[PDB]
Order: sequence, then structure tokens, then C-alpha cells
Amino acid sequence: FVNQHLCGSHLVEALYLVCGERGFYFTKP
Amino acid sequence: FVNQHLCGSHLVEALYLVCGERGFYF
Amino acid sequence: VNQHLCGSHLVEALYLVCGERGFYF
Amino acid sequence: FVNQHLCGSHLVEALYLVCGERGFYFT
Amino acid sequence: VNQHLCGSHLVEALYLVCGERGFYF
Amino acid sequence: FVNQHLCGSHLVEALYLVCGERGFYFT
Amino acid sequence: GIVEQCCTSICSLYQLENYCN
Amino acid sequence: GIVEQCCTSICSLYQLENYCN
Amino acid sequence: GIVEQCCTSICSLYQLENYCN
Amino acid sequence: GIVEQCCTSICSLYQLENYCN
Amino acid sequence: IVEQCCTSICSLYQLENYCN
Amino acid sequence: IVEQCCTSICSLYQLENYCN
Ligand SMILES: [Cl-]
Ligand SMILES: [Cl-]
Ligand SMILES: [Zn+2]
Ligand SMILES: [Zn+2]
Repeated sequence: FVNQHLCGSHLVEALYLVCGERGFYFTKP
Repeated sequence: FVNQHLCGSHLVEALYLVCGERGFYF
Repeated sequence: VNQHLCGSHLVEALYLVCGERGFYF
Repeated sequence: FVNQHLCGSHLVEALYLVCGERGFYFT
Repeated sequence: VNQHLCGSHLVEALYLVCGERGFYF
Repeated sequence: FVNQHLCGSHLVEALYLVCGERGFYFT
Repeated sequence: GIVEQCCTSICSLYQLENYCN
Repeated sequence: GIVEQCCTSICSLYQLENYCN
Repeated sequence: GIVEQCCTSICSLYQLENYCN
Repeated sequence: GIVEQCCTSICSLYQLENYCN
Repeated sequence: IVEQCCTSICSLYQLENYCN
Repeated sequence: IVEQCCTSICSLYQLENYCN
């Protein structure tokens, strides 16, 4: 799961630059 | 707001390494 | 110099927001 | 892919370095 | 080079999970 | 300093690069 | 759910937004 | 909420985990 | 130089967007 | 060397931990 | 250099050459 | 290196005198 993971890394770098202020809930299944 | 932002960045890098399946709020 | 390292995040956000676009440094 | 998205983010970073004043540029 | 890059996330998760120590290189 | 943390996240990432085999240590 | 939904393939900035509250 | 919580000063791994459901 | 502008205030998603090529 | 080991399974947090000086 | 250097590693007489 | 190199900048002839 090396790579779900190198990724979920850069995803979250990213929801962040983006939900700006309303933010979000992150279910990893 | 340059440097908050340089930083929210290095943050959510790090939430993720760490919550892994339960999800998160806030 | 900050400018030699912002130079480096800028070089990277520029690199996610700029998506594919790139940038001159 | 999420994988090379990730590698470029890396070289941008190397040239900034060798060249100096002299600079360098990245596409 | 995954290895020279995971070598650099790893020199960085190693530089984040490893902090000051440095690492053998 | 989130700022030199953030600069060394960056030099490590740099000598990894200059010395090559010979390595270099980053200490 | 979002991972099921963004790791293998890149999510841009909008999608990423439903999952916003 | 979390920003306020981690930007000028370095956040280590466990803080980060509360915000977890 | 940009070095001199975004490294000087933040740019919204909307302002970075400004040095991109 | 390291590059050899974590770069193959994830290392839970547990396994990265092995290369630090 | 993404590809010269994302597939094998590059020297500095070599990255010298990528300035100015 | 942080002197010759984080507040000004080092060149690599100079970063080379830092290798093994
Ligand atoms: Cl990577
Ligand atoms: Cl930085
Ligand atoms: Zn990476
Ligand atoms: Zn940085």
C-alpha cells in the first residue's frame, strides 16, 4: 500500500491548498 | 498569509502520514 | 538566500496550482 | 500518475543549485 | 532514480520521520 | 524554524546531489 | 467515499471541494 | 480548528491523529 | 523578480495563479 | 544500502524509522 | 534534465554544463 | 555550508571542496 500512501501525501498537499475555509471530512477506507 | 500557507502545506503532509482509516474533522 | 528557498515552494505550488504550466526563474 | 507528479516536483529543485547567478530555467 | 526520489521523500520522510540525525548516506 | 527546516529539507535534498559517490554526509 | 475516490488518479482542485462540508 | 494549530512551529506526528472520527 | 512578489504576499488560489507561466 | 528497504513495503511508520544515523 | 536525471543519476561537470 | 551556502549562495567549486 507504498504508493496509497506517496499519494494520499501529495492529496491531502493539495484539499488543503483547495477547501480553503468550509474544509472537509477524509474517510481513508 | 505566505509563510501559513508554506506551512498548512508541510501539515495536511504530515495528517495524512499519520490517520490513516478513521478519517478526520476540522 | 528566502529568496534562494521560497524560490524553491514557489518553484513547487507553482509547480500544483500551475499544474502542468511551469515557471522562469 | 500520481508517481513522476510526484519526481519533477524533485529536479526543480537541483538546478536551482549548479548554476548560480549565472540561473537556469524548468518546464 | 524511485530509489534516487523515494531516496530524496525518504531523505525528506527520513529528513520528517528522522528529523536532525541525519541519516547515512 | 519552520524556515531553515524548511532550508535543509532543501541542502539535503543539494549535496545529495554535488558529491556523488564519493556521498557526502548531511549532517 | 474520497481515496476510493483520488490515489491513483490525480483529483484537481473542485472535487476535491464536495467533500468539503 | 488545525492551522491555527501547526504553522510557525514545527507539528510532530501524534498531533496530528485527533482530528481523526 | 517573483522571487521578489509571492515571496513578498499570498497568493488565493486565485493570485499564484499570476507567475505561472 | 536504505534506499534498498522502504522503498519496497510501506513502511508503517514503524519501518522508516530503521536509517536514521 | 526530468528524464536525464528521473531515470539515472547526473554529475556536476555534467549539471555545469545546465547553467546559466 | 549554511554560510558559504543559506545566506549567500555557494557555488558547487566551492560545495566540492564538501564532498568526500
Ligand atoms: Cl515521490
Ligand atoms: Cl519553505
Ligand atoms: Zn515525492
Ligand atoms: Zn519549503
